[PDB]
Amino acid sequence: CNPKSVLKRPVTSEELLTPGAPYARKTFTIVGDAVGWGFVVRGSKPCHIQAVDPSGPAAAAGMKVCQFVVSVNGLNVLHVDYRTVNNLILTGPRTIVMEVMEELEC
Amino acid sequence: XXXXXXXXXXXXXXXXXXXXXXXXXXXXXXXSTRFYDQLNHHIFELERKGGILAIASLIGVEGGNATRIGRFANYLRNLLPSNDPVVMEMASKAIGRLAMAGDTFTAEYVEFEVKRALEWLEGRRHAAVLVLRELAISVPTFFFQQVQPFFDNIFVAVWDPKQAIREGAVAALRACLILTTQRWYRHTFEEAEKGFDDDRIHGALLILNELVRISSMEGERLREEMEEIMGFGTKPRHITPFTXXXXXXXXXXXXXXXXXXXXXXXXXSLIQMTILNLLPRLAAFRPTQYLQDTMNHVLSCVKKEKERTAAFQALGLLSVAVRSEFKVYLPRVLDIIRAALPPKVDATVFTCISMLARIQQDIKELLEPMLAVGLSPALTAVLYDLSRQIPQLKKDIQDGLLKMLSLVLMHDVGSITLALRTLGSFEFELTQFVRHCADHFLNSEHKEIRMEAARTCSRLLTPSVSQTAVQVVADVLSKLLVVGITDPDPDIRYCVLASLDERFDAHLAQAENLQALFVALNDQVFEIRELAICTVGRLSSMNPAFVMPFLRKMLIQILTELEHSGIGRIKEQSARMLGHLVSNAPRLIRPYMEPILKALILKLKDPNP
Repeated sequence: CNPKSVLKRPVTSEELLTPGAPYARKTFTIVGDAVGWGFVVRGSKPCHIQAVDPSGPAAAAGMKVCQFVVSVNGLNVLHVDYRTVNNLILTGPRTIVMEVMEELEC
Repeated sequence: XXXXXXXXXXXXXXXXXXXXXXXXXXXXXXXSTRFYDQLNHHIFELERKGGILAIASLIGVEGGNATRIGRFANYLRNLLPSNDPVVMEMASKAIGRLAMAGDTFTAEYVEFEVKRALEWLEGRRHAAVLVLRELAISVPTFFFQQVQPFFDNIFVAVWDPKQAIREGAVAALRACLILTTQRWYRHTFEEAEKGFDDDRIHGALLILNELVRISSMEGERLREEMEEIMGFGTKPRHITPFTXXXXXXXXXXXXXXXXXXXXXXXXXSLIQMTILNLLPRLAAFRPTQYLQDTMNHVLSCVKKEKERTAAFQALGLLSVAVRSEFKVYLPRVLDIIRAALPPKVDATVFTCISMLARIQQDIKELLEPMLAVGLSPALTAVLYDLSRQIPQLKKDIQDGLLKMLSLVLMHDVGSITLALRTLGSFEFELTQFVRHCADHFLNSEHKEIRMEAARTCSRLLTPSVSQTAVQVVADVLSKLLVVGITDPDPDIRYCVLASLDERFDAHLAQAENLQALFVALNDQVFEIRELAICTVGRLSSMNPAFVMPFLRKMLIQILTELEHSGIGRIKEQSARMLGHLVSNAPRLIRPYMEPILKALILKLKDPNP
């Protein structure tokens, strides 16, 4: 019971890949901060966003909790582990280019 | 410094004049007090531009003081009642700089100007407006002290038939509503709609935009960035060197703007100026009937002149806001762009092609007239951000763009400077060009060309196995070292020395290059000397056999200049220099720490800050 899971959607693999229908893609560019970006991604295959700091810069520029990401700073990370993406975001520049699936209330 | 500085003070009141005031501010950095008050009064009474340059510059640097505030307050209070144009705006900026000094008299001085500003609400009315606008930016607290008089007097004075008031008073109402939103709105909309019901047209639209623009910055953030057009994982050095009604009435603000999108088609350039800025940001909140009233005024102004500059900017915001429905108006918008470019103003055309995609494969064909326009900072910033947002053919962008660079860098002065900025601004994919550029900077008497061409070559050597390539880099870096040692202009020496980054330490560590660097340790400029010992100290691990004997001689000299020279500056410079040695060459200095520490303790027990 040690891990925590807040994502209602069980799996989105191939559900996202299909064009149109449930979601509309959006690209979010987040600038680095002295206190950090303040977001966590804990999706195995789809790498869904686990939590977002409400007072952080990400929450100011949208970035709601119920989202999925497929590409970071240009590189497409649709099918990798969340920790591997966590390595990429830390090793990348201060400003991060992020694509959010942003399901439309479905 | 009384009469000799009065000779340049009279030459400042009579390009060089702005530099004479900049040198006065620089003279205030090093700096009797009575003579400066008399010299400021001498320039005041005579001319008024140099007097404001004398007052404001000294107050900022020398520091606000009770004596200085009590005297110069009377001078500033005299200028405002009656003054010439241009001089008035300079005197109002000198108020803002005084009000941001952070003194005890600031509470009295600011509230003295604000109370008199409310009395007025034409060199009297516009002066009070510039005072309230700058105080709203600089001082939010005391600007909020009088909010109820603020709105009531201003909504009367704004709608008078004047242009200078309408330009400034809306920026004051803008500065006020930003402070009000972060912390009235009913009294604003009431007086605005009363005023709207042809001078009383273009003012209401700015007020209506206040509810739309502040509630949604998303519209402004795109326009604000186009108008202008490190790493977290780095390891620190082991030795630390010393250091509501705005959204509910949003569409309503547009509903009163939609009627003001076709009513004032062609009245009286001034009214059209306010319409063409606001319409895209109002539509960006809620886009077609609103657009149709926008499109009638905006599209007609693009063909016309004196507005074409703002016309594409409004259309560029409109292109991002209206995504799908804009495809109907593709033949209308694209025909003006295809006609506007051949004449070469068009700096906006490229910015909006970036904002138009912000897409189709047609844009690939649209590049060949776009590039034929000419080298501009907007075009190359766009094409860089074009490959950022839509990297469908990043290679084809770089393929065509390099063909442009080849034509440019094969064959006046300020363009080649910007052409080097072009070559050096954004990423690219250059051997012959750089070996030919090694001739140009040597054979150019232009200071700015040499200073920029240096930035270029050091940047284009970032890929740093073929022996010939190494020998070429060695040749280029040898030419740079020669320029960095022998060039008279220390600015060029400053750029070159700064350009010798971590990347080049493999090349600088060569024996021949290190013998040049040693000569550089006897440079006229101490700061370059400082930076050189840092580079040499950093290389003392790579080639200690050469570097450590040479730093030992330098160490003795540093301690000699410290102990035996009886001069503050030289001793001060020597300590600073020994600082850079300790940090950059710690191995050398550890065995000799006890001598150094005794010398430093003796300096601590000496009887300049």
